[PDB]
Amino acid sequence: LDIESMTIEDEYSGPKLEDGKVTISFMKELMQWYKDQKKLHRKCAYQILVQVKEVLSKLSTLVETTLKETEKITVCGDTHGQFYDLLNIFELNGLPSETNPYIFNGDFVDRGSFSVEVILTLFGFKLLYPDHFHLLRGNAETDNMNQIYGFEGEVKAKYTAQMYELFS
Amino acid sequence: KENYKKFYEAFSKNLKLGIHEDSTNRRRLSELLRYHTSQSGDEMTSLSEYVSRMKETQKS
Ligand SMILES: [Mn+2]
Ligand SMILES: [Mn+2]
Repeated sequence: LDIESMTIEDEYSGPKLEDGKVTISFMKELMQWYKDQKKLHRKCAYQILVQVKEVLSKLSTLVETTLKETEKITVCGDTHGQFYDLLNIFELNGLPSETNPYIFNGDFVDRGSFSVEVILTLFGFKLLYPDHFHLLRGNAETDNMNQIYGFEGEVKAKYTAQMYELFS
Repeated sequence: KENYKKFYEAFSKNLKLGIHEDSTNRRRLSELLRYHTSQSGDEMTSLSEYVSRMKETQKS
């Protein structure tokens, strides 16, 4: 919060992020220069991540839900983070878009080069689609998983170490 | 710079020793120095970059 409120830099050539509840058009933009393989600016990556954290820290201490009748399940099991896999699930189904229940029940953050990027967009979608978008712990999302498959150091190169501490 | 931070993380101490020992190189060796500062957040900025943000009234 302090780092963002200090605005060390504010915005970047790719993203245009809002203060909170980033538009679906900007979530789309963010995905389509993950095709281009660009990154968020550190302040704006923190800005979404602290807001995501706050929302997740308020949300029910463990989740039980009555699912509604006409709505169609999309599930991912493990999807060890890859940008083509994100494109390919947007072939497999339409957009989650508060329109279909979208459960990400997987290892996502590990064993693929694009793995912080997968959670960066999926966390955005969870802020914008809260009620029937549910993102469940893999085992491989846990702390030590990132040491054994290097993600801890892969983030540390991509961004300074505090980013990886926030993701942990 | 994406590699420079790996080099500086490994060999920063040697680089400081140069500033201590080489009276001839040190003026040019300092420019390779990186530090945290209050306004540099969790990133290290060069001493020359520090001046770029220096206030009009600072002498130091
Ligand atoms: Mn797995
Ligand atoms: Mn697993």
